[PDB]
Amino acid sequence: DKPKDVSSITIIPKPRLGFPHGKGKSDAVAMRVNPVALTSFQDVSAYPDEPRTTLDIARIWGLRSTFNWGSGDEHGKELFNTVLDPGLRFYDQDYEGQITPMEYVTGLYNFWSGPIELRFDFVSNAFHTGTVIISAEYNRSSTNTDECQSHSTYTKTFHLGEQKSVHFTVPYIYDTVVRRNTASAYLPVTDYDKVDNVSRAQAMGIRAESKMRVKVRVVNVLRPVASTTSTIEVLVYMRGGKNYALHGLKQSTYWPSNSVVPIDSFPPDGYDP
Amino acid sequence: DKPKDVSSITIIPKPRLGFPHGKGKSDAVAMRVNPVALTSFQDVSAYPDEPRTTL
Amino acid sequence: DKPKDVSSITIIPKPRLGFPHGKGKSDAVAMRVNPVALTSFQDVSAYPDEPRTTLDIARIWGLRSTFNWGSGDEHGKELFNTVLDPGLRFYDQDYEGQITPMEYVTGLYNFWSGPIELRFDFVSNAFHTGTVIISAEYNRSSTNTDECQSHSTYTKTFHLGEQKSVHFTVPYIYDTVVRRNTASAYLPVTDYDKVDNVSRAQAMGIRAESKMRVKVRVVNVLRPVASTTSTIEVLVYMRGGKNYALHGLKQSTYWPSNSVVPIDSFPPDGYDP
Amino acid sequence: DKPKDVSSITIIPKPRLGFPHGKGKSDAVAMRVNPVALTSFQDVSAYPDEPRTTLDIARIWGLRSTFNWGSGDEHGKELFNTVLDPGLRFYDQDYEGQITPMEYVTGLYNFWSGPIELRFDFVSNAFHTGTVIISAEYNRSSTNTDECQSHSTYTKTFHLGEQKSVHFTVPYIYDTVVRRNTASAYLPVTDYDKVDNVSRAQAMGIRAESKMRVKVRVVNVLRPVASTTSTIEVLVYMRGGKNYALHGLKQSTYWPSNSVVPIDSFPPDGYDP
Amino acid sequence: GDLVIASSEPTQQFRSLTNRWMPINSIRVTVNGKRNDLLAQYYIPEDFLSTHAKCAPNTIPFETYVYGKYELEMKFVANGNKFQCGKVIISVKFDSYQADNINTGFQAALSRPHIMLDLSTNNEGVLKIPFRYHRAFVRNQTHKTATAGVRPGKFASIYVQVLSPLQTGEGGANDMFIRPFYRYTRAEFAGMSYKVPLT
Amino acid sequence: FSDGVTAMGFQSLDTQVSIKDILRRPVLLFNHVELDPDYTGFFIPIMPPSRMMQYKSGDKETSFQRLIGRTPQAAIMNLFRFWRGSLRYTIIIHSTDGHPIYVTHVPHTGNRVYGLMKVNNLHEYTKVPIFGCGLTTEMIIPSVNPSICVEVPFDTENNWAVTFDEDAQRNYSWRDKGDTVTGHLVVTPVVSVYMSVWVEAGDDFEVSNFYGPPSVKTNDWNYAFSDEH
Amino acid sequence: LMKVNNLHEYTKVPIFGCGLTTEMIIPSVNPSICVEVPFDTENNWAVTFDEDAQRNYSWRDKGDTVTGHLVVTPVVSVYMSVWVEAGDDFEVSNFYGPPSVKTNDWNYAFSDEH
Repeated sequence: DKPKDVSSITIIPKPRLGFPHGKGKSDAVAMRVNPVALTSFQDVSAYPDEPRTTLDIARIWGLRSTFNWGSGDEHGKELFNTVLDPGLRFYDQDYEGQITPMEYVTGLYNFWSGPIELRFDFVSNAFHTGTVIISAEYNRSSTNTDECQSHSTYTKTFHLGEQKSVHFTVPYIYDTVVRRNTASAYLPVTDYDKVDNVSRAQAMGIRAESKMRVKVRVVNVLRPVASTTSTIEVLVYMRGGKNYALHGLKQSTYWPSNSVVPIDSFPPDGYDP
Repeated sequence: DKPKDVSSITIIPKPRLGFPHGKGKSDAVAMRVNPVALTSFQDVSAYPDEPRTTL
Repeated sequence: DKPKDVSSITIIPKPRLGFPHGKGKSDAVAMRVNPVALTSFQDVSAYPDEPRTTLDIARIWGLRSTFNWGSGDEHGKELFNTVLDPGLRFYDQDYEGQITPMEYVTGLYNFWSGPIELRFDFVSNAFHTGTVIISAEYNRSSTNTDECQSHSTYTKTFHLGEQKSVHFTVPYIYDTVVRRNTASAYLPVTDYDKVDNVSRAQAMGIRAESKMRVKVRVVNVLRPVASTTSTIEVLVYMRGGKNYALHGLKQSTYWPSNSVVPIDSFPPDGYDP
Repeated sequence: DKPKDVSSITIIPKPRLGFPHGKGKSDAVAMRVNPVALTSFQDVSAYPDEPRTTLDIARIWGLRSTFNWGSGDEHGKELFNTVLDPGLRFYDQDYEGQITPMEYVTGLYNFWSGPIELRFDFVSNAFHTGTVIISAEYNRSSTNTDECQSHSTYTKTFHLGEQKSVHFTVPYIYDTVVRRNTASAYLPVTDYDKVDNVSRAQAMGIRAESKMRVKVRVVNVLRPVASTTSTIEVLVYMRGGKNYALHGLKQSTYWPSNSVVPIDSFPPDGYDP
Repeated sequence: GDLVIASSEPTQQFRSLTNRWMPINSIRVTVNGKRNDLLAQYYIPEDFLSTHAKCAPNTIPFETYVYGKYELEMKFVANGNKFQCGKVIISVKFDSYQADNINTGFQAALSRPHIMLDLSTNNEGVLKIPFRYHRAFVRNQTHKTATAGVRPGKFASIYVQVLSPLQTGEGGANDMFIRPFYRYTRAEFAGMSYKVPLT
Repeated sequence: FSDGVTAMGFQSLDTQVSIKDILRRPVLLFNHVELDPDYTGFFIPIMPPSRMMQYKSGDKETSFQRLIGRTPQAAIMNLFRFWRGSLRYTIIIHSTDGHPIYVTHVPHTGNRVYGLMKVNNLHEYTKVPIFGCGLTTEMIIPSVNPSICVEVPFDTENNWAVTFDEDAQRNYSWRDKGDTVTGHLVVTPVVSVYMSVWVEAGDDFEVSNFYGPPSVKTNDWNYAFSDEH
Repeated sequence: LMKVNNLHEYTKVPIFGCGLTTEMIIPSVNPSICVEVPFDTENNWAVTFDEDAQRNYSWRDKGDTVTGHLVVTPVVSVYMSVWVEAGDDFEVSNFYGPPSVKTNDWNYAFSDEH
């Protein structure tokens, strides 16, 4: 017998499946004998200390900056002063160095939120002593001469002694639930082209800068013994909080410039001497 | 083994799905990572005094 | 609500369905109102005597050949001698006559196998008498003078008397499980074109001829009464066995030549006087 | 009634199905009457001694090489010395002979692993006697003068006497889990074209040669009776181990050169005399 | 997993020879050092073979065997007076062949598994250094008859760097020293062969 | 010494050691060949690739692909002489047009041909097409789908088919000459148009009568650098 | 685009009909494709990057940057585009952390204070 097939359906043809989607379903064709055969990880697999998420990369301690503190530095003087942006280090000049992992990986996402931890380690002995404060200012900056304005903001005082470290949590209070990245989401200028207001007029986004500032002041001056150094150095470590968040994948802000060479066909391209 | 697929059906190709229809089914492609991920209204949602219909 | 359709599948487009296949599934479109409506056979249907298979057509008795037998015909003389091929009647000359149904329908298939029955009816009275033999020779033919070579092969002796018929089963013993048809599977030459070795060189197949032979000899000479005829006639009927088989559909060997006229459009083409 | 079909799905059209895949599903169209009809193997089927895998072809004993051993050959002298590569016999010259089945079929796969067995049969009588050793050296070769370096490696000493054979398992110890084939995976040069460094520069792969060596030395010299021969011959058989493995199908290394003639259309092309 | 398959013969341990500690040549730490400058760097186990600790009993099995797996520990000892202050970081980098120029920063040192030595408290530091190489085994020794395709004796690099420079008081010691120790916690050896001098 | 542990399934679960699974992977027969509508059509002999289809240095240039001999499939078929079962061909048209190309099976007749050829040396085949004679056929439409996967059956009188002979061009007995094939496949065009043909084993396929490796030759060493410069 | 062994003919001896695993594209049906190249090599892990791309170091360790190649073979001179993504079965390890970077994105945008 040869009966007819009465069943039918309306269909919409598409070129690919799950091409934008990172997960779901795939239209993949295996270049194997057995189409269900996959690469084995029975013997050799991932190591347990390795990160699974990009947030776990943002939970690694990285040296943000360092600064010196001396016995001549009077009370009220701003030792440290910056804009705590995980987006950019500077708004006004070129950067070239070894960026923190949390600022590196934040440079991939368009949006960020949550608290940002700072750990201040002090390069000293047990015979250095003196009091400093940690200030977190929102919606406004304080005058450098006026310490009293900074005392009103969210602060944490530390007494230098035997313990030469202090943990600190920079909170997250803004008008928005999430802050967006200051740097551009797409920059096609690669070869350091001379930029004018016409070129700035056709930017992909606008640099929505932040006026949030982290400052560290002298409460009581470093009064060391004569036997030890007068001018010590402070390590300022930084990572994302345990409730840190990221969203919206975009072009990377930072990009490697140290020891980069383009590839060439091995070994036709003059490899054989 | 490599057996043949004897199953088949007659199909009518169409460019779009639910293009005139305000409801029913959609041929939408999400520009996301997770294709089933939707915009949350768990915290911020509609206000109860607001109209649902044009009537 | 208007939710998206996430389901999808990879498809291979084909023009037709079951186009080579005689059975299975169909892509047919009914030119009716009701698509499931079929032609009724509730009242008018097939007759029970009619054949369902082509083998049942090959189980019909057809007159293969006739031959005369006389009182002058001495003992040992080959009365009948042929190559029993269901493919062709001759390998060497044109045929034009009323072919047997089993050879007709075998002319459609490329392959055949199984025993082939012969029924010899004798056109005589009860006052004709004389003994004949039925020989089936494989792998070799016998000399016409030497009856003793034919006696060694697969034989069946018949004593002519009151019963004027004999049934016989030609067996099937060859090197192969199935034999192929001698005639070509495709012949595009239609208008009796003069054929040379160049045209024979580009044949679709090679005529794998058979050296199997059916012979009937005189054991004891026909000694009739004077009152009746001296020279009688023998009908040689033939059909396929009950375990006859066919395989591999191909172009027909035979084709009608008796009273064939091409059609023309009725009635524009000069039908109205 | 004539209701509408509301069901639909998104589809991705592809030209073929299971074209790269050796197994899974097929888009085959049967050139038969019944589409589910397959070729029968009910009566005529495979023989039980025949191999099902290519590894079972690699478990057949093949003569790798032969070498002579004489009474003049002093102790410490390297009788046999080679690089045991299932890929190639030589790295430096043309080969033309009767290659072993395991090296033949290994020439198809890009990757190989597992132990390789050698069986040394000695063409002698029961009146030849003398001691030889079997050395397997990895990561380094020994000097031919210094037997003591070879004694440190993985060895097996055999005392020639009544038993004129010895089984041996060459182990598998390397830096990698699997070794790759030395010969190229694609060579489009067919007509023995004169090759230069420019042509060698655009090779599909690099010949990653092995410095593993199999050597057989004299421990105690062959001291036969005068009545028999002084110089005997040794058969060196070889096959893959029971845990031998192959992977990654590629172009064949070896290819037949003995009695090869191209086909031509039978019988238009001057077959009829 | 890769051990039993890649080696037909079973591997051997030499706990008496391997698990003992072994010093090397010292490290001078000056006040003249700047940030991200190398005090020391080592290509293990080659710099425990050729240069430092040649005639150690730990280097006895490395003559004869041509393959092995290597899990180490490295204890570092700092000794400076209480009137100094400085920070020294030491990290490890697995399969560092043709990757010494890049990810060599103190930032990468913080990111990779490391130890953090203060030079005033005079603490010690323990680097548990497992075996993570892109093959089953690493080749032990070079040889004049061996192939020149594989670079042996380098599955990891040690990096001793200034994290923050050493500062001293008035008329203080201008430098202090650090002595590195090492030992083998899991040393398995395959491919027995005739012995050679170590590089 | 210790036999050790196997490395099968260590990298991935893609085992390719089976004989049939090698034979089921397709091979290119004809690469970008012309179809002439003047003739009957292109003929393909129904046989797996082997030393029969092997190209030699400085012989007559055939329409076949040269490296067929050096394929794995032909190398396996140079170990076995007997084979039985259906085969699967994948045909690709180099066109987008509506003019269809009919593929028609021919069972075992006796002859053994290939390429574009006239049947019985006529000068007209449009009025008398081979595809409308009665034989089993399936058509290709380039405008819909320019590829196809047909499955030629094993329709012959033999328990096994001959893979290869010691000489291809030897004029020996004609009945045993035809055991190299199980018939032919016919490709019939409308206009002059290019195509390509691929071969692979059916689901139902078997090989037997193992001979082992013949005399071989190689020179692959010469066309590569070592890893010591 | 590259010649293999510097010949002057590849139609009679195609790379796609040598024996290797292949899948064909038909532009008239579907001009895209999604192939899945497997991990067929001898190494437990593959090398992502090197400190210098063009450095002529030992050739056996040079090849650990790849796991082979993919080959695209046309009929006529025709344009294409290639996209890369990870398989379902994919893994990364041996974490180094962020290298030395550079940026200048500040220079190509206005602030929100004119």
